[PDB]
Amino acid sequence: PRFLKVKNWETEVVLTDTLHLKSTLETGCTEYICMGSIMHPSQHARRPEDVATKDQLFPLAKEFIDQYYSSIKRFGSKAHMERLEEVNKEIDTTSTYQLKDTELIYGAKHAWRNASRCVGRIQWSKLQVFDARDCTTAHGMFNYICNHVKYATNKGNLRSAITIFPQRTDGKHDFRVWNSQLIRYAGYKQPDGSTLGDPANVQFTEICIQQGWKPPRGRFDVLPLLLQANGNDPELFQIPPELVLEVPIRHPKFEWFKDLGLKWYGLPAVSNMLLEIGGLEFSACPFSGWYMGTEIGVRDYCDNSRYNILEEVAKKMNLDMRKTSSLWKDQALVEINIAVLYSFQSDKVTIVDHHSATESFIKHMENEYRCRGGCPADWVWIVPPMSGSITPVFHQEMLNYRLTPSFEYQPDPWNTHVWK
Amino acid sequence: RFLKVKNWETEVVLTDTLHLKSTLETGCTEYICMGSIMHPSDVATKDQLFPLAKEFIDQYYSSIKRFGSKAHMERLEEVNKEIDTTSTYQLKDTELIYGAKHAWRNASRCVGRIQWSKLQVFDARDCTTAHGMFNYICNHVKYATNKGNLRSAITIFPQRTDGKHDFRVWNSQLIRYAGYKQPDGSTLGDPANVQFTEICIQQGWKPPRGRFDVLPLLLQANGNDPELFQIPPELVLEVPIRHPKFEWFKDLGLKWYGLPAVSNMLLEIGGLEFSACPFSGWYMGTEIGVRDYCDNSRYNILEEVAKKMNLDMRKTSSLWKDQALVEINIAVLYSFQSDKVTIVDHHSATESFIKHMENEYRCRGGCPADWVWIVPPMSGSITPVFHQEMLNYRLTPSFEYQPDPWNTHVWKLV
Ligand code: HEM
Ligand code: HEM
Ligand SMILES: C[C@H](O)[C@H](O)[C@H]1CNc2nc(N)[nH]c(=O)c2N1
Ligand SMILES: C[C@H](O)[C@H](O)[C@H]1CNc2nc(N)[nH]c(=O)c2N1
Ligand SMILES: Cc1cc(N)nc(CCCN2CC(F)(F)C2)c1
Ligand SMILES: Cc1cc(N)nc(CCCN2CC(F)(F)C2)c1
Ligand SMILES: [Zn+2]
Repeated sequence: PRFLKVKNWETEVVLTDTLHLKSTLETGCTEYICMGSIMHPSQHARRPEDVATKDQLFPLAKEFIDQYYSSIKRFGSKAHMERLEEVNKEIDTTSTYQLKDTELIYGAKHAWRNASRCVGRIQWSKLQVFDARDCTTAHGMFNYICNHVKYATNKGNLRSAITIFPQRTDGKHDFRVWNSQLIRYAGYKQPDGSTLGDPANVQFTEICIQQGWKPPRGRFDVLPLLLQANGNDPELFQIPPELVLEVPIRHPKFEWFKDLGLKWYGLPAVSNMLLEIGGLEFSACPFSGWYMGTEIGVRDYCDNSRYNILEEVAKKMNLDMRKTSSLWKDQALVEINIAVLYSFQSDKVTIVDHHSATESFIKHMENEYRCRGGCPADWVWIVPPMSGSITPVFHQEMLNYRLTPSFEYQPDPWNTHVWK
Repeated sequence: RFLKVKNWETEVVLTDTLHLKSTLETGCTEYICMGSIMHPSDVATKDQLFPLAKEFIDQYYSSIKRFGSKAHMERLEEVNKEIDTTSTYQLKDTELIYGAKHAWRNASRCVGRIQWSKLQVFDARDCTTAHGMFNYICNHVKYATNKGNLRSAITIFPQRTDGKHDFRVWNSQLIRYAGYKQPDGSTLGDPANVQFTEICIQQGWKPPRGRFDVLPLLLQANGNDPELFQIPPELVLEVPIRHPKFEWFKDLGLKWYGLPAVSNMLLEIGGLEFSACPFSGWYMGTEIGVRDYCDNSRYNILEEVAKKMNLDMRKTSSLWKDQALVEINIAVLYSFQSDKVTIVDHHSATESFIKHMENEYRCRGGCPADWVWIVPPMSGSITPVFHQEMLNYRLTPSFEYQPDPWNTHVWKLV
């Protein structure tokens, strides 16, 4: 029916969802099977694999233009009807259409607003949008990305931003950032078989080396940018180091911590996702905000197939590592996340702890149910990866559904690119 | 059809075919996922019972490699007679044991299922009064407790008939601590149990008004008014909580009971409904250490522990809550191990569950699992289940929720 309730089991607040009635595409679940913990549950996309026919693209365009003109209290106005007819002609004569600046901004902000996996969405309407649709080469992509990084970093007072490159046309002329984030550290396969640096990035690191990058072969080597424009072969660029803000990790109590020689970068900037607005696909759309401390201290530092530094911290702390039941992993994990937050705050680099972020999200949910009739949210991703049940989102029921505009996953370009 | 599930830490990929056997709803639709809803969303007629019974008997005779046998066909014949004549039927003892074990094996929210086939089943279907239920439950507690070497067990009371004669254990668990709200708004004891404590006091219980009063059993036989019984205190094994490094921890006066024993769920086997079926295992430490002690609506001792730890409790970003939570959970595990009372830490348990899950995919074609419940309430991503994709679906026999009995019971006396 016309409503589904969600309950918080701590406060007994009940919210009533009607926004899900506007959901467009499949979650992957059914009556009989829930796919809520599948990373990529569904391949349901809104238009086929490349350049659609008119009957495929125009309905999606009309739906978005309708939604945008409703959003600004028109619908049916002179400009709405003209825009429809203008999109109609543009598709007739080019097989696609071009978004207005206002529509582009509306679409980007609503993709963030609709991102059910993102705990940071209370900030969704404060997003700086850089229109990079006039770009034609990898050199121009590099210039746009450098300006984004400089604006977003803002000497540590971080600012959310997205830079949007030309949309897909036929699928052979894609713009792509091959990096998964604008700033990541290299990972190196070692002679014995261990890994130096960040193990997630071993393959991408090897592509960069195989493209002519000379690796300094350290533990915190900022990877080059690997940029593809208009379907051509990708090109390597070194981000100027003065644009890459980094934080040395120290601990407020353990003076030995800084001798671990750890650091991390300040700017999280996802660059491998696809932005979908009214049937248009922006395959290069790097966006950035600021970290929740656990993203560094829990996942980046302590995943087994990542930096895996729990061993060292625990040793220096003189914990019993004979058996799991001493909870030495849990104890070192806390100290590391204390140190990360203390270090970012000491250097006045924007960062949020998982207690503050999750409390912000409960408040965001309440705002969204009050003004919008709902808020799509993926509990599996929203609950932080440590200390789950002492955060308020753990006890919050959530409904997950897919709204458009949206951010989507896309295949890695090196599986699909035909080299020249 | 097949569905694949991937582990993103190990890259292992498993193939689920067992989901084709599912039947009831998950609650999700093709366009909305309700995977984090706690409870998504009167007795069966003859026509409804026939196919439910058949499916169960079919699955039982398949499990014992007797499908299609003369004994299979005769059991089906016999079951349909009973349904036809009496509007219900009676499980054989073998079927009851198999059903009980498979409800556990099918419990998608339970991380402890590697143990599912070692379950001691106590058949209590001959019971007729609350005194009889008390006797059965006492024997269950004593067998399961086993002087600290805990053994999984379940006791199964008579099935529902017309819904007007249900057997129920009114307690949510066999052993729990009372909670008392004070006139000044504070709480003594376990805040989760305030409501049920009130019900007991009203039924005539004389409460000690301490921090760790074991609640009485409130037992309902054959739809009559429930009756109060005190579990003999020497059957309730308890563990005083101390910490291996903080000698002051013992001065918090904390203790917990050793036997976790859920008593408010419904066991469904072949369409038959067993509304009183208390079952018990042994604890994962975080059930006590994270939830029982550190939930805000529970004993809520993060404050005192962090205070005695001298933590900076002004800013959240000092992570004092996280730091104190770990120490409480260290204390819980150390205390049980010292007293040789069975317990498992969340690292050992999630590792065992991954091995169980993989074995289940191999021999059975899958393993329904609820990630939201399987991932422990602390240190999620440093356990192996966090990175394990899982499929959730409902197989029968199963354990289900049922309404609380004080909401539906119509009283008889005065
Ligand atoms: C401003 C501060 C922000 C914070 C604190 C934040 C927080 C987070 C966190 C913790 C995650 C989980 C990431 C992971 O565990 O891998 C996430 C995911 C995500 N965020 Fe945000 N975010 C912020 C800004 C943004 C912005 C500006 C956008 C887009 C314009 C965005 C879009 C997304 C998307 C699409 C995901 C899902 C990514 C995926 O599925 O891999 N976020 N966010
Ligand atoms: C033998 C040791 C066992 C361990 C270590 C164990 C562990 C757990 C844990 C940690 C949970 C989640 C509870 C929570 O966090 O609230 C759970 C749930 C559950 N367990 Fe097990 N369990 C064990 C035995 C059993 C047995 C013997 C049965 C039934 C015969 C059973 C059936 C269930 C069910 C039905 C649930 C879900 C309850 C609900 O949804 O409220 N478990 N178990
Ligand atoms: C709202 C949310 O579904 C709820 O808090 C769940 C989350 N996961 C859980 N997981 C376990 N093991 N036990 C619980 O009580 C809960 N509670
Ligand atoms: C299998 C599981 O869904 C997967 O590991 C998810 C779980 N939850 C997550 N949550 C966040 N925030 N980020 C992640 O990468 C993941 N990984
Ligand atoms: C914009 C943004 C802000 C933030 N604080 N965090 C993220 C996520 C960082 C990268 N995530 C790993 C993944 F690939 F899953 C996405 C993105
Ligand atoms: C048999 C069993 C063993 C164990 N170690 N733990 C439990 C769970 C205790 C209570 N659980 C909360 C709930 F209501 F969901 C059920 C049950
Ligand atoms: Zn679902």
